[PDB]
Amino acid sequence: APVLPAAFGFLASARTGGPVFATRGSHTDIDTPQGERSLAATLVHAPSVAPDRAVARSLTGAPTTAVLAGEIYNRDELLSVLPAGPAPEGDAELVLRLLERYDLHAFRLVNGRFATVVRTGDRVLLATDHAGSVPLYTCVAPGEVRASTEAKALAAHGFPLADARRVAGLTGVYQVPAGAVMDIDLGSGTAVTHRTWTPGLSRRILPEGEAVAAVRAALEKAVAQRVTPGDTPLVVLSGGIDSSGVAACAHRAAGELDTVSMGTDTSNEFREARAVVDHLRTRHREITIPTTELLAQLPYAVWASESVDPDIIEYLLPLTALYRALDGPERRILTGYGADIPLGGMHREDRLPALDTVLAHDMATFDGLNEMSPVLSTLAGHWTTHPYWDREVLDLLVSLEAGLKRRHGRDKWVLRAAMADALPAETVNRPKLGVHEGSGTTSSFSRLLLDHGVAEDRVHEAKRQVVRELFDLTVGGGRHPSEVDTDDVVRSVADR
Ligand SMILES: N=C(N)NCCC[C@H](NCC(=O)OP(=O)(O)OC[C@H]1O[C@@H](n2cnc3c(N)ncnc32)[C@H](O)[C@@H]1O)C(=O)O
Ligand SMILES: [Mg+2]
Ligand SMILES: [Mg+2]
Repeated sequence: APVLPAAFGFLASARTGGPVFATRGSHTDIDTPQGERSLAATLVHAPSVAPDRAVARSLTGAPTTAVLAGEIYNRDELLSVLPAGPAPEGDAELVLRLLERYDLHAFRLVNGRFATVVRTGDRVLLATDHAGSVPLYTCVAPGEVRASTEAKALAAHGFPLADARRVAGLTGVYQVPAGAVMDIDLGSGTAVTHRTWTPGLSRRILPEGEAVAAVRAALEKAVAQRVTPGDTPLVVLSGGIDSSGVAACAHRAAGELDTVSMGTDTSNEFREARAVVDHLRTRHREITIPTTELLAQLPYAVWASESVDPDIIEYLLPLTALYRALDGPERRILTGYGADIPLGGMHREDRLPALDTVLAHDMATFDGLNEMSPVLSTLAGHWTTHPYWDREVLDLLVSLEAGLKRRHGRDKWVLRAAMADALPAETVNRPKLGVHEGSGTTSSFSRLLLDHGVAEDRVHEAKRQVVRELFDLTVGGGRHPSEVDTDDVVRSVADR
């Protein structure tokens, strides 16, 4: 529903001397008071949004300009540490007020879904939220610093930056790691990176009672922060405990709930989803996308996510299509995505030792996948947020000892028990089922391959070659997905 962030993404630059995005929306070039020596930036955002709130300026320290894509959820908290009074008019101004107090350490305090770039004097700051849910890339050269929330905008011509990965194929284009802040001196072109968050490695113990309660309270608040007062949110659900947990909380926070479920002509989860829409009495809508169409949208998913990971792509393909086929006006969409990462729910492990090993490195290897990028939905005009990856909910879920994740013969137990009084028993105890499984994405994507020659002891690697190809063409090539024929790229790869 209405009330989206002041901005979805952006392209900025800071020099001593027309961007094309996947994100759909309006563009607004911000003013440049000191012109040449100011921070130039093109903002991409909803046509019904006033970019203002995403831009803030000041003279504190120096001439300072701040651009912020996304939103912050722990506003009251952040506002409580400041000299109360001149409340900022937005998140960008909020960030600026915080930077004046804690400097770059301010980002250690922010709980949100954002990406920002700030310039003060010849100093340039680049930051992401604890999870890096709003991809942020950069080209740093002595005297020139280009920032963008999409690598495709920076894929034309920087110098190597340490503590930052290079974007596949591109050269001189880096990504700002998750939960980090790059301190950049425009003069020398030097960049220092500070991490402002890192998964916890220790585990805490708690009796079922307290554990189930803390997990519920946290989730409820994570959702409360994400739902806008007034309009009814939209929840994309499966009729999994994850998205059902979220639907339950959102329903309470908004008093009403619109839901939507995706399916293909091979399989779907409409029955599991219906069992939830009926319990909660939500306004439901089932969308079925032909497997052929599903696969035909491969280049769009890779173009929006800017990822080259085959498996993640299979997870996003169904979701991406669903966002694109969504009917009606731009919505504020909540999800239950990510819940499995801190729970190892995608591994189906009954052995605590293996469960901890698995859930752990999973937390240490999510950066760079962009699975939770907002572009997956903003390419269609929809804003998405994921409450399970809220910093507070993530911290807690991650910290729980394996015996609370795998317990009583069930996985993700703690969460299942946390929602047992708001969802039907069949739902709470429904076995884990990937979006890419309950729709036949992974299976279908293996025919189109096998149906082109590639045999067994290859298939996975082949998908990896197709996905990498789509990337080079769209992200690193300037080619719109609609110009890349999936079946063509598949053919050129069905070889070796
Ligand atoms: N980096 C890692 N190591 N982890 C990767 C694994 C990530 C994992 N995502 C894959 C996964 O199995 O999805 P899964 O937990 O099934 O699916 C993800 C989320 O997508 C939405 N969703 C799923 N199926 C549908 C459907 N049919 N219609 C509408 N919305 C739907 C739901 O809101 C749900 O909470 C997850 O944790 O969400
Ligand atoms: Mg899940
Ligand atoms: Mg599922």
